[PDB]
Amino acid sequence: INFDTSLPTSHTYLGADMEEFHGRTLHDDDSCQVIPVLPQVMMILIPGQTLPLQLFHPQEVSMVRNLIQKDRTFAVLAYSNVQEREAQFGTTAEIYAYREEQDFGIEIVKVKAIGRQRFKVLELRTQSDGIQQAKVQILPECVLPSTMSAVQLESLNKCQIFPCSYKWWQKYQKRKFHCANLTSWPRWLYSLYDAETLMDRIKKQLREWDENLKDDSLPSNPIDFSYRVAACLPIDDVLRIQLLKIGSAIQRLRCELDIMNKCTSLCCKQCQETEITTKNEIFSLSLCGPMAAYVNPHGYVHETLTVYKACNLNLIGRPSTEHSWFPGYAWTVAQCKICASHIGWKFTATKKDMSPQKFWGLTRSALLPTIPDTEDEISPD
Amino acid sequence: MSYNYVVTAQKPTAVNGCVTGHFTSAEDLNLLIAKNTRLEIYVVTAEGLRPVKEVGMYGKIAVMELFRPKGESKDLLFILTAKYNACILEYKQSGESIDIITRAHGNVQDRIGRPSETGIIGIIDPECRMIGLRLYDGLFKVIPLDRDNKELKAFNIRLEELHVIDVKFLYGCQAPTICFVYQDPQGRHVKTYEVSLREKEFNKGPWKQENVEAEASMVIAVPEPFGGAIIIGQESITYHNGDKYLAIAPPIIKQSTIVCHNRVDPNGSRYLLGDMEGRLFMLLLEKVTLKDLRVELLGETSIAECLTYLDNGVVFVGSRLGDSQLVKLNVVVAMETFTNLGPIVDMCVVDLERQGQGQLVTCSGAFKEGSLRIIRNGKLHIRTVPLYESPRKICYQEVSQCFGVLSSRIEVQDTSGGTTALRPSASTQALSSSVSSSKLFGEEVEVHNLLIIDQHTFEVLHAHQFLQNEYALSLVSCKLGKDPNTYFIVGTAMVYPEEAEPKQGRIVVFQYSDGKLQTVAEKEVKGAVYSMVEFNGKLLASINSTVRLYEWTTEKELRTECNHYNNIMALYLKTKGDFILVGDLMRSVLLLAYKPMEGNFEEIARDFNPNWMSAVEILDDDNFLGAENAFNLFVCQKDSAATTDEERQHLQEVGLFHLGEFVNVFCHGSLVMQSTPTQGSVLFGTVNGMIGLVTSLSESWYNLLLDMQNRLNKVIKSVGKIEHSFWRSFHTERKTEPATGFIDGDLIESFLDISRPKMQEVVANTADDLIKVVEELTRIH
Amino acid sequence: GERPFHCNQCGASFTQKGNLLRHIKLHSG
Ligand SMILES: Cc1ccc(NC(=O)CCc2cccc(NC3=CC(=O)N([C@H]4CCC(=O)NC4=O)C3=O)c2)cc1Cl
Ligand SMILES: [Zn+2]
Ligand SMILES: [Zn+2]
Repeated sequence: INFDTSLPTSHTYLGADMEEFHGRTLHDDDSCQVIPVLPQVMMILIPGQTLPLQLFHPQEVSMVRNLIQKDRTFAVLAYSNVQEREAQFGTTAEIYAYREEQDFGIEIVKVKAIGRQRFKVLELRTQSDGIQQAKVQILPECVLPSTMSAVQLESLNKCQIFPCSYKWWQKYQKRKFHCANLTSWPRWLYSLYDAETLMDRIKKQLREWDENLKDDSLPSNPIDFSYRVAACLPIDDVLRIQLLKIGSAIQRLRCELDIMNKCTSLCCKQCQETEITTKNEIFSLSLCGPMAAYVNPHGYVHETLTVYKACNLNLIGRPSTEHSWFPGYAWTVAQCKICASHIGWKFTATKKDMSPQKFWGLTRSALLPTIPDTEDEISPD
Repeated sequence: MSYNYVVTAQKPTAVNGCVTGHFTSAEDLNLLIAKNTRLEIYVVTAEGLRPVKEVGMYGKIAVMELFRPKGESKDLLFILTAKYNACILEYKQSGESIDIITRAHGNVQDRIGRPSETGIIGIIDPECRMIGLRLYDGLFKVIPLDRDNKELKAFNIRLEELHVIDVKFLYGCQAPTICFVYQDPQGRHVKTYEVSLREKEFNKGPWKQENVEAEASMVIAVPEPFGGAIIIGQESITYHNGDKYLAIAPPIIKQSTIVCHNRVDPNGSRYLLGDMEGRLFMLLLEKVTLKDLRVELLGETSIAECLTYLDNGVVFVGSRLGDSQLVKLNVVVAMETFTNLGPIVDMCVVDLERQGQGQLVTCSGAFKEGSLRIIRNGKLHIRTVPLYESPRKICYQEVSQCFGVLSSRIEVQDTSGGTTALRPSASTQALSSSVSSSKLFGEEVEVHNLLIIDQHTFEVLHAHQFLQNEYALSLVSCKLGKDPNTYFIVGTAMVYPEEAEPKQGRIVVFQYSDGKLQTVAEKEVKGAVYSMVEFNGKLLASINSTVRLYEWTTEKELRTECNHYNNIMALYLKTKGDFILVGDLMRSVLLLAYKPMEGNFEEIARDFNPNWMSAVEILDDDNFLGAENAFNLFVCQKDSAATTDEERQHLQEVGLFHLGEFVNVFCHGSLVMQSTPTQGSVLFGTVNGMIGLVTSLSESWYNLLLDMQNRLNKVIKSVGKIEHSFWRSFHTERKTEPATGFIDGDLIESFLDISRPKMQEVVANTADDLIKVVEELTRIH
Repeated sequence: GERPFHCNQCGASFTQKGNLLRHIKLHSG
């Protein structure tokens, strides 16, 4: 374990340094905004998630040039049916880095954008020039105070601030949720709906994947924390859409913890029966988490997840280090043993001193989370 | 579209604040007691208390303090509501007419800000120069105490200390100095500041920042000639004055944290302290300079929320958990008790004697104050039954003429590897007791029990002790299948400090017959049994995010029939005919319908707005009432005659209202002896000991009563000049909407109490015709 | 040989055009 988790977050494969922007454009909640949509973006973006893009078509480059001077914000639709271009929800994206290159006589533009706000689609219009616009309504972030705020006795208000971690959590539950005896429910029930307890349980699951401490790497704000956790969870498009619909951070965290405990297997999306890997093999190779969005030479985005071992996969071609997302590793195309559908790539270290010597990178669009034994798919809260 | 009527049948009895002073006159000694939305004034006499006036405000009393500006004949009162409505009041008596006047009123709510974790704090300067408020972390609001400031304009001052635990004003300080205890990454510290009005800012405090106990919770302002301040925590009691520092660590208080206090001697020689366990201690300061401190335990009273000294050794114990008390000290003897129904956690309507006039049985109190209350009509008649342990649920059995109650006592871990109870409770003094068939230090452990009590004597007939690390959650009493025996059904969950979500649970069926409780049937489930209901001879139960229906077999067992895996956690469960309503803690509501023909469930409609739900109930086959966060009540409606499938599968929030109370239980029935204008009857219990009744109305009656509401608001004097429309508005930290589909019963009933000239002004579209209408309405509770 | 026909989506190297045209249909599903 000596690669460097900060290498992929920078997206070094894109080349020379880009012109960065730092001004944050954030619209009011429930406000109606008309924002353009990128055509070849089939990814479902999450707020706070980094998204790299390489555009080739002159229309895309022209739209980017027009946005660089304006608010630098575009929309990313959550295509439920990609064939008919149907989208009920989506996420805004703000360009934070850009660089134009006129290599080989064609206008190439490299852009790094970040998620910002969720939204509900009101109307979709397509202009005469091919590019499409969207009349959208900003979805509000429903922030809720502590469940005890409405029952808390005035005399015990001063005992709400707090200075063996297991012993500390027991004391925390007995003190913060003391007034729970005044309601129809006990303390342990409210503990399931407390942001801090949920964040700590998620932290315990995250430490299992990476040895980076939560003092700096993880944000303290439950809203930003929930969005960061969701952004690196390997789920199918339908479950991602459902999770995005959630307005409260508490429900988002509850759903995330439930998914992390339920879906222990990860099978092929096309096969549905071919098991590829388990959550035991998942580990974080990047600062964002185990899964992150990466762009390829042809502008296709892959929400790739890094795992230790993978099975039922055949390798196509020979290892290459060209446009590699993980510097110092060579990729080899990986296909499913049964359906022959592309699942990801096998990364092999170029040098012997590197550790781990080999790992797997699987694309989210080709995976399916599976619950063991026999049951259907459901996501609580 | 809904049209409902909400009235208060019992005023809130829970005491959240109390103060002493000279409010009515400089000679009379006044004691003011706040009970959420009500305020009561009493004159401290040699015999006891003399009631003078009881007023009803349009706000939840959050801060209540008395003070005397220089030049004033008597003390003035200051009240700040939960909705940030501040008002200064004066007492005026002109012979026999007693009215409370409003000197100044206004709202201090900022458009932006994060409400503090330690709640709203309100303090007044000793010389009465300004009012200091802490509403948002990092912002200290100052309200100048001027005669011209009738609008109560205020200004904010920036604070670098964000997590401030407590703050008070200092005595004997030439400048208005504030002393506060806060926390930072380095620990908890005490710090002082000088509030400057000319600069509208802060100046260097009189003393430096001293490090204190990591559990410092309370601050006490010491008056002259001592001055300075006292800091109370879990294990230490310190005194700071600048150069003078005293610190004592009495082991007598380590058992529990001190939460409330009051001054006994105006000079600052004696103070009273109250802990979480109901123990009352006395702090004594020895003397020009402070020689030493001393703490002596006086005795045990009700678990206090606030305290106050009256005179001649008489003390008032304002309790929120148990009955309020008036005691005598021989430095403790109980002199008088005042019934407190709060907190009500569950209740039931029973026809005990008359079989026509309903009676209510409620689970009130908590810990040693735990008790049962029996309420009926004659003024209401109340009967108290102490338990000395926390009651949870309740049920009635007519066949066996007995009640079943879930209870929980606290025991402490023994050194020998066992447990010991603190005091005698109902489960330990049971005439007959038992234990379940077992499977699988100083810390406190909750021991759950099921008590069977007689309906006449109220004796603890039986007490069944559940398994270790098990929590009883639900309780029903009904006949199932073709069995004529009536059983007590209980739902449990295995709680472990290592498992956040429970993965085990039981559903047990017991029979009470011939004075013996026997374990009839037992069914294991892989989750928590949050709630259960009788559904047309079958037993409906909720297990985590699933809803399961059980059938009672001929072999006297339970067999699963169908399952429904819900998108949310099934906490609340209600039924009517073949309709079932499921609800979670974050207002996510779902409707199901058991298809008799198909033998399964069907999702009918849903509405997922995230807000802390507290309780739910079915009004009729189309309307559904629920109580949620910020003391609000909402009503949803389905549309069976909707043209689109999208319209029928959605619930419309057709009713919104701000009750000002935290509801915990709903029941069907009424307390009055059964062309009525009211259809339906739903009783509800809260945390502050308030009981209310909600019913449905017709369109015409709703329109007339709403017009009457607007006309009444124009004539009725509001306590603190607060608009009734704003007080009854659905309020949350993000959105504040006005009331719709509701009629305030208290305001409608208040029409009979006003003078006749004002009655004529209201009905100026006939005063006696409206009196008859209001009388018919009052006859429902 | 040298595999000059490549997949724009994943980067699969192929010696013939027929091999590539079939592989691109696998991504369509
Ligand atoms: C405009 C243009 C014209 C021609 C080219 N021709 C080439 O450069 C030759 C190779 C090639 C040919 C065709 C497709 C590809 N496709 C990919 C290469 C690649 O590394 N990934 C993933 C794999 C895992 C990883 O670590 N990083 C990734 O980006 C690809 O998907 C490559 C490129 C461009 Cl832009
Ligand atoms: Zn496959
Ligand atoms: Zn491919």
